[PDB]
Amino acid sequence: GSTRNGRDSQAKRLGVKRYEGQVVRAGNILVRQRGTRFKPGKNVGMGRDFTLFALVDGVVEFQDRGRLGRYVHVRPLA
Amino acid sequence: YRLKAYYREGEKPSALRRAGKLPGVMYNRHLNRKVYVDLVEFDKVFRQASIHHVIVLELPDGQSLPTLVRQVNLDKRRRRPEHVDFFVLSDEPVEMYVPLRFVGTPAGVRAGGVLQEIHRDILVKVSPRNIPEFIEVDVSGLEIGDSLHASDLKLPPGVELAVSPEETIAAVVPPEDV
Amino acid sequence: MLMPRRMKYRKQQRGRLKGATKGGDYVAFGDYGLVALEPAWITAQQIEAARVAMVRHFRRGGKIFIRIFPDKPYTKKPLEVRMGKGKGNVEGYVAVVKPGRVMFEVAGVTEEQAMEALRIAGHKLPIKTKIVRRDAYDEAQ
Amino acid sequence: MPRLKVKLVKSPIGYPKDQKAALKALGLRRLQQERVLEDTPAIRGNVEKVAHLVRVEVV
Amino acid sequence: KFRVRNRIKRTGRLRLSVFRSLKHIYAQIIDDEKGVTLVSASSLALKLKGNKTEVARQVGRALAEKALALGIKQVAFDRGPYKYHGRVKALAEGAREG
RNA sequence: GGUGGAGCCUGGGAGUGAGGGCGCGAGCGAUAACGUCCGCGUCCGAGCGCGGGAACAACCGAGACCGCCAGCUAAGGCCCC
RNA sequence: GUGCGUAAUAGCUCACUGGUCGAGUGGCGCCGCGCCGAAAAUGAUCGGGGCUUAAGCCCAGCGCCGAAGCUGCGGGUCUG
RNA sequence: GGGCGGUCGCCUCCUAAAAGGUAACGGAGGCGCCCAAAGGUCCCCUCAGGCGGGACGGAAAUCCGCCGGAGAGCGCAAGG
RNA sequence: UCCCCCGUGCCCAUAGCGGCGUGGAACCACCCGUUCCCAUUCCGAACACGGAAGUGAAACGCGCCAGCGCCGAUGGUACUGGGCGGGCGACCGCCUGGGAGAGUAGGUCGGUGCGGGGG
Ligand SMILES: [Mg+2]
Ligand SMILES: [Mg+2]
Ligand SMILES: [Mg+2]
Ligand SMILES: [Mg+2]
Ligand SMILES: [Mg+2]
Ligand SMILES: [Mg+2]
Ligand SMILES: [Mg+2]
Ligand SMILES: [Mg+2]
Ligand SMILES: [Mg+2]
Ligand SMILES: [Mg+2]
Ligand SMILES: [Mg+2]
Ligand SMILES: [Mg+2]
Ligand SMILES: [Mg+2]
Ligand SMILES: [Mg+2]
Ligand SMILES: [Mg+2]
Ligand SMILES: [Mg+2]
Ligand SMILES: [Mg+2]
Ligand SMILES: [Mg+2]
Ligand SMILES: [Mg+2]
Ligand SMILES: [Mg+2]
Ligand SMILES: [Mg+2]
Ligand SMILES: [Mg+2]
Ligand SMILES: [Mg+2]
Repeated sequence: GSTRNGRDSQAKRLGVKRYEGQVVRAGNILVRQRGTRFKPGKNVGMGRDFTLFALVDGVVEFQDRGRLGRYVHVRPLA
Repeated sequence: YRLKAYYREGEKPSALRRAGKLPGVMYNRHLNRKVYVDLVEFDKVFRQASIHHVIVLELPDGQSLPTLVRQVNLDKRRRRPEHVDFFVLSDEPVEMYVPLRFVGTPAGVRAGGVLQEIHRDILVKVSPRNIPEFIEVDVSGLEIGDSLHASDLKLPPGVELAVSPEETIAAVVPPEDV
Repeated sequence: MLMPRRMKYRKQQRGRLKGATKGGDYVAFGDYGLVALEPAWITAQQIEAARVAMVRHFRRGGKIFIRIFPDKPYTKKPLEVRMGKGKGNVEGYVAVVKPGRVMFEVAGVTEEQAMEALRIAGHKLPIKTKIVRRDAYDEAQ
Repeated sequence: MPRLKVKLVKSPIGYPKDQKAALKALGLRRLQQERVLEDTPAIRGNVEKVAHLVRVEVV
Repeated sequence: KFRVRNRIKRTGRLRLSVFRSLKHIYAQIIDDEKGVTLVSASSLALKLKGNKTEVARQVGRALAEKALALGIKQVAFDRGPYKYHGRVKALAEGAREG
């Protein structure tokens, strides 16, 4: 007659942290993702927990186009 | 048959459908022209003039359009039509759903079922000249166990047959005993 | 009564009752239909009480059609119990219905007998349920 | 060039922060207060948001 | 539907493509995400020698001197359908160095 | 665009961490509670200062610096109090 | 065979229809306002008196009343 | 309301209102570990099922061919 | 300044699936062997090597077929920021913008780069 189950985990708080059209530095996390919802393009590196970040600085761009997954492209400025 | 038409130029029409003037649109290959028809004329002819009959539509340009219905959107807690999609037929074997029916003793009338699966006789495409008004299906002896239709004896006179399937057709169900 | 034999989870929520119909206005099975007009719930006791009131009314012919299925567990706490301490027990599965949805559809019953039978089963439900016949208002092209 | 004038005929008391903090973008603070305004789509975009509180005339 | 796809990684952005047919071979050098073939050296387009595995030395010197003639040094090497065995086209000029 | 008791940085100084009503999106409850707990906003708290709703904090209008035997209006009314 | 009436009978009324009459007559499907359903504990009432082509209800129109709101004027304070 | 009962930390899904967060003695479940390979690099192959068969064979052991684009598997509950 | 074929791409099922053609002078594939460099929990099937006497059957390209699959228009609501009301409640109505998912018509069995071979 008691409460069977009333606990819940603390949120790890994932999500897209840098959208496109944003000037970034070398090292900014583009997206905190649980699984690899985004695939690395140019100048994009993954880590341990599928987190991809920028290798250089510039204006970032998404969706080169599909059929393999969503793309992240850190494009440098010239 | 013999229904009037008008024009629409991107109006309000939720405010126009208060006096029994529901909107519409007709086409055969192009010219998606927005019209509105009258509700007691369209409803009164639409009492018996079903999908099989070619409802013709007088237009202020002087043309008589051989149309039919594509869908009647039910008002869904009011039981009314919002918008009816007309379909002009052209020189093309267009698609038709003909409400055929059943005549005869169903299953030996005392030991009879229901024969409720009408389902609008799934599809028959036709030229505009060989289009029918009524095709008859008999139910000569079809008692409870055997003798089902199975669309094998579904050869209509002429044009055309059912295209892909032969599976949806009426059958005999047992009654509700106490 | 009747109940779903398998579920993913036992208890679930209530929600709201808005929306028009989400399907279920065209009859497509029988020649008549008992269509609802007010949003409420349909218990399995309301299903049984309306289903018995057909087969006991008309006999030897006419198949009855039901197009309602209870998948929502009505959750009620026991009597003289304070608030909290989890949800209550499950007593009977209810069925959410929307206005303008056709619930009961008679088959093989005539006009003056189907109006009467749907009139008898109309009083077994807490909803204003009017009666519609077979019209040309199908979804065919 | 067309100018724009609005008169505040209903107070933002009972209206959210994107209404009371939207009248601060125009700078009017009371009933029966009016001022000339430019025909910029930003100010127009404020005008259709607080359109249920002011009356709009084109000068 | 056989494919190995060692051409999918592309960390180095400049590769030398190799195709080995059962008659002879031919090779290209592609620039990635642009779609422009810079230089190539093809057997039976220059018809160097009959034996198919003796091609790799002369097309290695030929594609090497045409690569240095076009002024590209930092290149790479694909292994899409084929093992690094048999023909090698080994070179000592250009940054492939294998 | 936006000069506003708008913002940004540093330092000093408190108070608050029992909230509640209303509309919507919800959970528990019984689609019960002026019931419990969140979010989106407002109001009361801190505007029991004003007019209407007979009287009443959150329903509506309105944000009271003071004074005048001056007008125009918002909500609500125009048979008499 | 429409309802009675009979254990069953018999019988009374008929669904169907002939006239001397007489110019309108029934079933419906919506829709606005209504009636019953509607019985609790000190004295009843919509605030009260009263209100029926309204002093209720629906669509309108022209005015007026109506705050410590805004302007008319005077005076003080704070900021720039 | 307190006591009795249940819970006290971490993870997964929903509630949770399409950024993030977000409560209740709200619902459904797991954990206090394990792998010298169940790790790194390099090189090969694509799964589970269904159909037609077999020599035993449960309709599941092992083998062949076709269909099968990810319904299998990824140590462990759930999600990606 | 063009057609055919081979590599390598971008469009992400309008590119595939299934059926019907068609091609080897020219590439490519098939084939004949394994003798060495190589390999197979086993086997030259797949990687590797000599070839190349025979072939386009299979696979591979091009062309056709809309049903199989996919894409999918104008209206019309569902829904909803925002504002205004109704119902004792469950929940509805109007205006201003926005605007789906199914379904219907219809479309398709490809489009477009770079570098090579032959005429
Ligand atoms: Mg207010
Ligand atoms: Mg494949
Ligand atoms: Mg591989
Ligand atoms: Mg290979
Ligand atoms: Mg401030
Ligand atoms: Mg505290
Ligand atoms: Mg607190
Ligand atoms: Mg709170
Ligand atoms: Mg409270
Ligand atoms: Mg409440
Ligand atoms: Mg306040
Ligand atoms: Mg007081
Ligand atoms: Mg008052
Ligand atoms: Mg007050
Ligand atoms: Mg003031
Ligand atoms: Mg006045
Ligand atoms: Mg009057
Ligand atoms: Mg003032
Ligand atoms: Mg002054
Ligand atoms: Mg979220
Ligand atoms: Mg949100
Ligand atoms: Mg590993
Ligand atoms: Mg209720």
